[PDB]
Amino acid sequence: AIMSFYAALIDLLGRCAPETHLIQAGKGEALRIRAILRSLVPLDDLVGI
Amino acid sequence: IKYGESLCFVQHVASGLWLTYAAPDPKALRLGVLKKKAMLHQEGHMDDA
Amino acid sequence: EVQFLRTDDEVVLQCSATVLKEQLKLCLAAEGFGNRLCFLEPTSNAQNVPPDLAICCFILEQSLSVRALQEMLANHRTLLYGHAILLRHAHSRMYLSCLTTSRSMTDKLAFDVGLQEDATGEACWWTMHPASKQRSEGEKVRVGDDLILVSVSSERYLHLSTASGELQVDASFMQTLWNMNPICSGCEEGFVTGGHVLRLFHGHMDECLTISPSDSDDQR
Amino acid sequence: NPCGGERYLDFLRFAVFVNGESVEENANVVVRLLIRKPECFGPALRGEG
Amino acid sequence: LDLQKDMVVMLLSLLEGNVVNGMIARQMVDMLVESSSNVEMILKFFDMFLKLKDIVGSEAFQDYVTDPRGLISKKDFQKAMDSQKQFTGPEIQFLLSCSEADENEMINCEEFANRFQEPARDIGFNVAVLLTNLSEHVPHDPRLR
Amino acid sequence: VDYLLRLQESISDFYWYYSGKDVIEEQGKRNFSKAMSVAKQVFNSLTE
Repeated sequence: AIMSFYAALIDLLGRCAPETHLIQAGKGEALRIRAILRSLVPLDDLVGI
Repeated sequence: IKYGESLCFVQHVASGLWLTYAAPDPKALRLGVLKKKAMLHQEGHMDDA
Repeated sequence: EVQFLRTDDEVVLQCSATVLKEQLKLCLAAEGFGNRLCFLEPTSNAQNVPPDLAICCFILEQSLSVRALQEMLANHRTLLYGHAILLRHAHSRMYLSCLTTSRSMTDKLAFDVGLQEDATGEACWWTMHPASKQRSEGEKVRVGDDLILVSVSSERYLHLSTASGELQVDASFMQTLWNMNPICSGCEEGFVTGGHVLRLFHGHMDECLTISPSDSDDQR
Repeated sequence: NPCGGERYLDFLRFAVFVNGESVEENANVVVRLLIRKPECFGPALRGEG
Repeated sequence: LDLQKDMVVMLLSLLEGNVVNGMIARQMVDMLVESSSNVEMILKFFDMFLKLKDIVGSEAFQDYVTDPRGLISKKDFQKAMDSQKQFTGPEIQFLLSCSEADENEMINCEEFANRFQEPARDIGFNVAVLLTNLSEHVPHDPRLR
Repeated sequence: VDYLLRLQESISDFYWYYSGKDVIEEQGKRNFSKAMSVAKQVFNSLTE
């Protein structure tokens, strides 16, 4: 149950991540949201899992 | 003093303290209580009226 | 008459922390040169130990609406709730901003709050929101009001962190109530006001009050 | 309650991600709400503990 | 413009039964001082489009109009305004931008001048009445001056 | 007065949205017209 909850949360956040075309356009909101998501989930945690 | 219009601060005459609300402690927010214990404080807050 | 904060006014961002059943008031402070990070200077024992109030003073340089700020970034006014404010450190002339780094070990989602040299970007902009429901967006911020400051760049509250033994300030997702206590609004030309640095000349006799030079026997 | 949190997260996932492309309007709102209520992230991603 | 007229009418109604140095008058003066720049822009708009009808009627303009149809050239309208030395450079630029010049830079000035003359006149009169009321009921105020 | 203040704030936000754009499109015009009719009615009510 715990593993499934955290997997679902990470899936939801990754799906909330902005689109590549928006990021290339450099939209401020998209960059801010991506920064927030990066802050929540470190890369090392994803690699470890 | 008027009903509804006037805003009044309650003060203990003998001690001079002000009727105010205590700081909501944790686990009470968690239970979900909407009741804040009232107390007499030297300074209180700004919205004690 | 209730007084309204206005741009170009000096202010101190103050917060309250209860320690040992004793309320203690702290002011946001930073040095700028040598150390960009912000700390908290107590101002409750002033009647025994004067506080280092020089580095606690911020000027409200600008106050735009969120949309006006968006347009400006894409390219004496009263402070209204929901507007985004820009603060210059009075001494260093740097801007209070939300830093990307985070020295906190207890909190992992919190960032450091410090000073930055330039006013460019959205890190140096903070939105004021009412602490309680008596105030509402579009209202003028009245002196003595409790307000919460949200970083435009990270949607984090200017937060007082008591997690460790010492009291620290950071940008986190937990909110803290701040007071923008005014220091000065506008001085009549040529008149002395508190908090100025100046020289005390003996009458008009080109003699000033001073202490002995550096490395003196009298220990200055 | 991981097992209920998982269902709520699944609903939000379906609400924010459509046809293989993120819906920015819902994604930004969901991210903002989730950060404004950090307890949603679960005990692991809590602030201090 | 109609909504603006209704706002000004509401303000004038607020100034009913006014007294000298009245509280409502003083607060309205404070409001205008706070919104000074926007009021200045509004007044400039109104005075520009009021002077326009006059210049269009002015024979000097009608003379500068050589085209038989009546439509002067965008470069030629620039000349008519240049002659009266009334509108300032940027003002003439704004009038040209609002000119609605045809594909051949042709400006039916009769229509140009008459476009806003009615709503502009109405709101301008109401604003003048408001300012006169405030000036006569708050006699000593440099900010209003 | 409170409703009027809310409407004014909304209209200012919508203007700021359209400030940069050179021209206003048809749906924007319709929304301005709706908001402005409502504001006109509210001003008339206050005058009355």
